[PDB]
Amino acid sequence: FKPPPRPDFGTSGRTIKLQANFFEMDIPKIDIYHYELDIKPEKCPRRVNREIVEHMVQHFKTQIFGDRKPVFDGRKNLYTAMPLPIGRDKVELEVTLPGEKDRIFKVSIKWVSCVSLQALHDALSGRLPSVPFETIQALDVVMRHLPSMRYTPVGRSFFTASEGCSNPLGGGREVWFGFHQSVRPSLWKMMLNIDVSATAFYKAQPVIEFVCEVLDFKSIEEQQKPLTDSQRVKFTKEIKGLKVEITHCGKRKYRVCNVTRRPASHQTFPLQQESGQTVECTVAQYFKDRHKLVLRYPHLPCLQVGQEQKHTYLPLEVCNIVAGQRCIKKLTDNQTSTMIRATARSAPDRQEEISKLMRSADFNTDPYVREFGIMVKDEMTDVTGRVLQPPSILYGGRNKAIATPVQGVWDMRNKQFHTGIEIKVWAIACFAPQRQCTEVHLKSFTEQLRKISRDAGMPIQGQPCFCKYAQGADSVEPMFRHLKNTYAGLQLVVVILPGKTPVYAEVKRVGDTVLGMATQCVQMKNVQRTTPQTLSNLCLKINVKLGGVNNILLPQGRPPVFQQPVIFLGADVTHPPGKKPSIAAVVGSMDAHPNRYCATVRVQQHRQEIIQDLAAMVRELLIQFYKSTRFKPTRIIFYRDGVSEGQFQQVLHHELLAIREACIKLEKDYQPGITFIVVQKRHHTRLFCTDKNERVGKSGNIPAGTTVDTKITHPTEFDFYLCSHAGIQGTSRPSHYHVLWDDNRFSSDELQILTYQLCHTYVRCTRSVSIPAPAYYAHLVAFRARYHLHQALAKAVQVHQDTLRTMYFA
RNA sequence: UGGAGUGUUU
Ligand SMILES: [Mg+2]
Repeated sequence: FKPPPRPDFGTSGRTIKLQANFFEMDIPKIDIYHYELDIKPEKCPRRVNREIVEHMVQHFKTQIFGDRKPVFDGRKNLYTAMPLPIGRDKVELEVTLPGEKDRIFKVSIKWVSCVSLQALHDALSGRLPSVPFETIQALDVVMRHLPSMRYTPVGRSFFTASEGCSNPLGGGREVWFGFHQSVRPSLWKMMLNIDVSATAFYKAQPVIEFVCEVLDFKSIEEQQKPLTDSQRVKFTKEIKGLKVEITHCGKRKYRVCNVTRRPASHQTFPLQQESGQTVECTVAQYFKDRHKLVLRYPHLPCLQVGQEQKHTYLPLEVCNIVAGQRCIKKLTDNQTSTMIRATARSAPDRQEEISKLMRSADFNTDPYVREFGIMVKDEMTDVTGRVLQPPSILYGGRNKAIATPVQGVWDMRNKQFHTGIEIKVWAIACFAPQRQCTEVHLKSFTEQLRKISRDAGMPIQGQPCFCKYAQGADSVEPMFRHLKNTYAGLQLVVVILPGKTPVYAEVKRVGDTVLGMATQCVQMKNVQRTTPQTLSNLCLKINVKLGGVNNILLPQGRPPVFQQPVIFLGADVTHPPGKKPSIAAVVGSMDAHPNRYCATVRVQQHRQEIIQDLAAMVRELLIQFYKSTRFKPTRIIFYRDGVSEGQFQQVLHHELLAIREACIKLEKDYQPGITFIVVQKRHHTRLFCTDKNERVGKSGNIPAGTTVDTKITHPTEFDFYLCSHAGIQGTSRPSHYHVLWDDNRFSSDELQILTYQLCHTYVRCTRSVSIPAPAYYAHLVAFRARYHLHQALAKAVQVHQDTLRTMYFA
């Protein structure tokens, strides 16, 4: 029910000086005051609500508030550093906004609470059990009140349109540069977390031009013909749900709920005439008579806004995309690459950008922050980290080599798989054009693939038993039926694909869920031109797909948790961007290495973070563990990815109980110790080497193994940061781990070391990964269920029995 | 789809 306290502080690893983007806050012990604001209408946007409260405090300067500068959260929560003359008596007041008839707003104020700040600092010293959230969020409201007025808020972030501060991405989208801000508690002090942030937005422009950027028109006049049944639906997918503003009447905002089939010249709506009889009138005709405006593009469709039942249709030429709309739809591959290139900063560069943000923010001169008597240190918090020692990786073959990770990396030169697979029969299914992928390309691809295979301990015996061409979606299952039907011991089928093709999704649906054949796809370009490293990495994926063991942790280097049988679980849920369902995935370890993992997946409610069917999922994973090892886990280690702090209790409640439920349903008195660990990549905590000498790579990031659990972590609970991976490009994201439950009384060191070692068991690469393999595999499983496409959906994701005990998701 | 890591009133 309640997260355990920090047991101790880790001492493993060599110290290292670090700086964090957490800026110390000096907070007075005063007693701040809380008021509620019932604003009528109660639906108004936060943005208007802030204007209301703005003029409301200006208008009633002498009556109510005098000279005090209160802070407003945008909804109905006002704070003051001094008591107001309200005196707990509800006071109904009036507010008038300079409108277009002007607007009138009814506002009422009342004292509701007496937030104590001294009650926070003691909680920061472990004095109290928990930390009061209402006081933390009260400070947050103070620190972001001014940013929320002068910038565009987006979650905890702030953006604007200064000097462009954006790069184009195509398709009507651009990436804006802003900054994140949050108030967070730590031991003995409150911290202000500041970071740069960049998110994708829809360019503000006329919809006509949006229709050009979407689709692909160098100029609208090139399409003087009603949009095809294809251009129309693509455009519908992009603009649906976006805000638009009128540019002809008297601006005015609307939400697009659909795009009409007909053009404006023929799209009609019922118009009631003076006499009371209703008649059908075209949008073009109505814009002629009413607004005296001949549509320039009457052959184009209309934007239906408002309720889908009502018939509010707007021509494209009178609408603009409203500025400041965060793009929440999936970005095209080319769009994300542009965003990645545009937003990647080295560690030293990002550190400076944060320092610049602090200078321009100048919190120590913000009137509202000064009003509440708060101070924000200008220097980054100093932290001592620890570089945990990596584990040794044991290989096999004849040289059974022991690799030693260096800066989060190692290779397989002069090393072979731990238990490699001997492969005799295997087919090639080249779905790419023979012209680009000629028989010479296949022969040399094969030739060099077998050379790399035998060098790694996975010898590919002889030539492929089969090698033919094909194309089309419907050509897979018939050919796959044949392949299994006519080849004894068919182990692996290599598939060649051009670029982004729908053959991949169905090649997996058939090989994973229907016939159950291990498949390995590979792009055409990686056939015409082959590299040893690419061939080597390719071999990692296919050895495990056939039950191999690429390597294992050096057994004697493991933490004592491996004394008794133990199962490691990873859990993740991937959500769509209304009818699409969420996909829950839970994987479990099936040996003591731990290397092999069995997967469970479920389709559940749209955007439900809670794993609904977790108990059933855990149950079958425990059975498979018993069937694979003939042991019953004495401990269950549960790595749960992607849960914000605001959902710890909800997930802890349902999912911790579900795990317990699966144990006792198997066996009344089976009570293994559970450890529940939330793993989070989606945060803005950033660590930088204080000494240049400790920087790693061209990015200058902290080294793999860097661990922090002292000054920026929870004042009482069991949490820590572990940057287990090597920063390649940009600035490393240190993974955060929060222990919500622990029956096994883990020490700080053993859990940190265990977590670190688990990041070295990821079989797809000879590198330490940013999260433990179980959590990573869980993400891959759910991703694979997406390519697999309520009763029918569950079976589209249900996996074939033969491929129910292998690592098909690799 | 070799891989990791980097940003997310009509
Ligand atoms: Mg997730």
